[PDB]
Amino acid sequence: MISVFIGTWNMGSVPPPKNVTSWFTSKGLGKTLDEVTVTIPHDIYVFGTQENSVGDREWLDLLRGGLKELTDLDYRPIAMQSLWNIKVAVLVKPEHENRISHVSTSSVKTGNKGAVGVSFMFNGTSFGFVNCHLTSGNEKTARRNQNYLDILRLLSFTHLFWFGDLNYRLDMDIQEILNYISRKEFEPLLRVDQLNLEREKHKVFLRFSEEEISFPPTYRYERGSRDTYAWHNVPSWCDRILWKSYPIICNSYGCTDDIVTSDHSPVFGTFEVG
Repeated sequence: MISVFIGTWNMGSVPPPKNVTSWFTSKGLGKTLDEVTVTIPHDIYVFGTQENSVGDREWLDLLRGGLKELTDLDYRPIAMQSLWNIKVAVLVKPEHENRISHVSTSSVKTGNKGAVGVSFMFNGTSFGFVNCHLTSGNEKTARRNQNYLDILRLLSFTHLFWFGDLNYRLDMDIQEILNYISRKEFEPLLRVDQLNLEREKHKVFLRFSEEEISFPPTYRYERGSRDTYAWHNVPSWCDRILWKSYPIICNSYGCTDDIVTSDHSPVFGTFEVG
């Protein structure tokens, strides 16, 4: 058993705040990490960002530096692939570099919007992580599905994790969306999330799992706070994490609410994998 943290954050083309620990520790809204397990530094940290204005060299240092402050360890980068403002990085608890083997990165571009990928071996178990940024727009669902198909075809596993700004929107007008959000009734909204719909229609992410979403749409917020959406773009769960395990436990899945540099909130996910 190992702990694989996964984070996806569309940073709205603006640098991050110097402290994003609530992202690392799965603190905020949704299925957050309990008061005890948060103190257990995870074995692998995967950081997927879109519209990331920071440079590859420095962004990795911000990540590796932030991890040391939290864990008191010097996590070891395994791979880091970037495609314009789309960047992904993988770090590992230093006491497990010998376990890693056959590290591989890849990329695919559609349009910037695309997908960066990383895969490696941990003991006799292989992993794959895909950080994407699909076509935006309320009425471009077929485009997003086709973007997913290209990535699934143009990329170069025992456990496969697909995350990023999938950009799927809600099929409901703003009046009812805000009404349901104010009551924290997300199920009526989730029933009309395009990603759920496209999965339930067996059109994309076939046999992919996603943890129950119990946090509010991560988009689109006004920069500076979380108590308000900038819907003039209906709120939507643009930023998602799905997995497909060979014939996995999800100890958390949510978003922060104290990181307010972007119009997206950071989304996190932690898993215990074999």
